[PDB]
Amino acid sequence: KLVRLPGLIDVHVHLREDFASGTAAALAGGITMVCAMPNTRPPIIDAPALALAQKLAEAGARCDFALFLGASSENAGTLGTVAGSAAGLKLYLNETFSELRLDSVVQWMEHFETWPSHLPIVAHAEQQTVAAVLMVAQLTQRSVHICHVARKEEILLIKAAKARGLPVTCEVAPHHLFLSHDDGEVRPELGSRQDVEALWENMAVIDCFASDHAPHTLEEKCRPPPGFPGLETMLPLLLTAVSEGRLSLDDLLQRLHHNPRRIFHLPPQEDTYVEVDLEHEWTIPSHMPFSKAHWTPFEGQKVKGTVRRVVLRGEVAYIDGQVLVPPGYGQDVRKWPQGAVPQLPPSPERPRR
Amino acid sequence: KLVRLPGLIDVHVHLREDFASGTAAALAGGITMVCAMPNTRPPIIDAPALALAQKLAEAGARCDFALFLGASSENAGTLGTVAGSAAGLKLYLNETFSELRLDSVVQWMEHFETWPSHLPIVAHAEQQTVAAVLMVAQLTQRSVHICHVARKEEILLIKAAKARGLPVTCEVAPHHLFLSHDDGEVRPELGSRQDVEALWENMAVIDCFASDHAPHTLEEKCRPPPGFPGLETMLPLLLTAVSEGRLSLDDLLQRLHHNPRRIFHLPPQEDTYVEVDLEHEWTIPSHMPFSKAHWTPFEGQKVKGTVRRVVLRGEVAYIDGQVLVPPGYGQDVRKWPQGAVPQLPPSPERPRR
Repeated sequence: KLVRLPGLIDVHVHLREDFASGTAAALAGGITMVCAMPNTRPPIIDAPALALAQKLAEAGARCDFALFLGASSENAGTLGTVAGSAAGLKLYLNETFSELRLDSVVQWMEHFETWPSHLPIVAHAEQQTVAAVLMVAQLTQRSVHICHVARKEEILLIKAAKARGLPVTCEVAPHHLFLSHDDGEVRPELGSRQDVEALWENMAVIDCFASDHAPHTLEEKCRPPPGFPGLETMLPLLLTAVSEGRLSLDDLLQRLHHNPRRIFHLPPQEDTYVEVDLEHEWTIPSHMPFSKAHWTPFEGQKVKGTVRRVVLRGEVAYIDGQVLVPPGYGQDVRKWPQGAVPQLPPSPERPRR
Repeated sequence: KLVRLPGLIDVHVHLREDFASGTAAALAGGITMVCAMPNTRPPIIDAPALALAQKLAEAGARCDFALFLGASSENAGTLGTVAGSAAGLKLYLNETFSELRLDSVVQWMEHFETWPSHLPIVAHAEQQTVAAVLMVAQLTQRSVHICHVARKEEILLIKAAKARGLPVTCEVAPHHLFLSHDDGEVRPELGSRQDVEALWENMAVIDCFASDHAPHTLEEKCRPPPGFPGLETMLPLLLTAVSEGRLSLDDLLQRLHHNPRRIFHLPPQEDTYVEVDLEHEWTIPSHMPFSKAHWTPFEGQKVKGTVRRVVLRGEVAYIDGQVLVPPGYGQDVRKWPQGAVPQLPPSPERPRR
C-alpha cells in the first residue's frame, strides 16, 4: 500500500549533470521542485548570467525550479532589479571559487544592507563563520538561512540563537545525518559520530533537509571539489529513519515541504504528489540510475522506502525507474503569480497625456 | 620644558624577558602599570599557576601590574574563586599554543556564561572572528574587549557594533598604526597602507592603545612566534603623531590612561606621573636599551618625544636612560582595596556559638 506525499522541495541543488539530468534525478528522488545554486561556470552573479541560466533551465528542467543569485565582491547594490526573480541570494563564506569569494565581513554587511530586505539570503557558513554571519544579520536587522549545518558546534550555536528569538533558520544534508568519519571528501567535511548524534538529538532545531546535490564524477573527486550526489538517495534514507522511529512522517514533511515553502516563499504546485512504498527493502548500489555523477557515498547502506510514482502538475513525471516528462516540462516558479515574494509597496493615479 | 602626564597603562604585555626586564622596559616607555598576558610557559590557566605567577611578579616587577587568566578547553566554570584577583580573562580565538586553543564556539560560550559577569573578558579575534565573538557576547548578554585590531575590516565591524549600541571596546597596537606591508612577522599580520589609514580615520572607534609587547629574540622570530617588542617605542611613536597633529594629547591620554582604567577597573596610582620632552628629535636604533628582545621593527623611524622621568608612588623609577627602582618594587593592583572590581552582593547577621 502506497503513501501519498505532497510534492517535496529541495532548496539546495547544484546543476552545472545538466538541468535535464539533475531534474530527472530529482523526480526519481520524489522531489518536484528544486532551488539551483549559482556556483556554475560561469557563476550566476549578474543579470545577464541569471537571464541565460533561467532560459537554459526553462528548456532543460523536468521539474519546477527557482535559481539563486550568488554574492560576489563586485555585485552588492547592483542586483535590485532582478533580485525578486531569483530564489534568493547565496553567500559563500568559506572555501569557494574566486568569483564567489568575499574578501571581508564588510562585504557581507554590504550584501545584507543592499539585497532587498524581504527576499531570502542563504549563507554557506561553517564553524565560527555561523556566529560571524549571525552577527552581520543582527547588525543589519534581518533574517538568515544557514546551509549544511554538519557539526554539534554549529547546531548548538543555532539553537542558542533561536532561544534568544533571533531570525535564523537552517538546513541539514543527508550525508551529515547518515555518514560520519568512521565511514569521502565533502564540505562541510563529514562530522564525527558525536556530530551526527548531536544533529539527531537537536532535530527540533533543523528547519529543512536539503541534498546539497553536487554531481561531481569520481574522476573529479579523486584539487577536490566539495560535495556528493544525493537527490536520488535523500528520501529513501529519510524514509528508512521514519520507519525506524527516528523521526515522524510529519517531521520529514515539515523539513522537505512546509518549511522550504515558507522560508523561501515557494508556491504550491497544483495536482502534484509523490507516492512511496514504505515496505520495500533494498541496498543502495555503487551508483544511482539518473545522476551523471555515477557514484554515491551511500553505497552499501540498507534502506526501506522507495519512490514509486511522481505526478507533477497533472502529468505522470516518474514511475518505477522511468522519468516520463521531457526536458523543458519544468517551470520557473518565481514567474508564477503565486511565486512572487509579497512586499510592501516600495518605497496611473493621474494620467497626463 | 617638560610635560607632565599621568601614569600610563599598557593593558597588553607579554612577559615570559622576565618581570624585572619587561617592567624596566615599561618604565623607560613611560608606562607605570601593565596587564600581563597568560600565554606563558606554563600558561596561566588555573589557580596554582596564577598563584605562582603572582608571587613571581610581586618579586620581580618594577612597576605595578595585574595578571590575566587564560581560557582553556578545560577550565570554564573552574575559575570563579580566583577570577576577581586577575586582570580579566583572555580568550585566544585564532592561532595559539595548544594549551589555550578552544575547539569550538560552544567553548567560547561556556566561558562567557561561567566567567563572572562583572569581570573583564578580552578576545584575540581577527577578521571574521571579531564578528563571531561579538555574536557570543550578545548571546550571553555581556561586554567584550577586542585586542589588536589591525584591519580596516575589523575597525569598521566594531564601528558598526558601537553604532548599534553594543558593549564592545577595542585596542590597537603601535605597529598597526605606524607600519604596514610596504615596510616582519606578527599576529595580527601587518596590514596594508589602506588598513593603517582606516585605523587613523577611525580613531574615534579605538578605545585603547596597548603595545602587545611580545619580547621574542630575532633568533626566535627568524615556527615563528607572533609579536614584536614595543614597550619602549610606543609612547615616543605616539608623541610624534601628537606633535604632527594626527591626534591630540587628550586623545592619547584617553587611550593610554582613562579608557584602560575604566574598561579594566584599574585603580589610580598615587603620586605617580611621567615627564616627557616633546622637542627632542631622535632616530629609533636597531634595539632599545631595556627589552631583552634586543631588536625592534621600528628601527630607523624618526621620532620626536622622549620620556625623561617617571615617578611611581613617590619614588623616582626612571630617569634619562636609567631605571632606579629594584625588582619587586611593583605591586599587584588587584590586591589594593581600590583595585577590586565593584560587584553586587552575590548572589555575621545572627552569630551562633
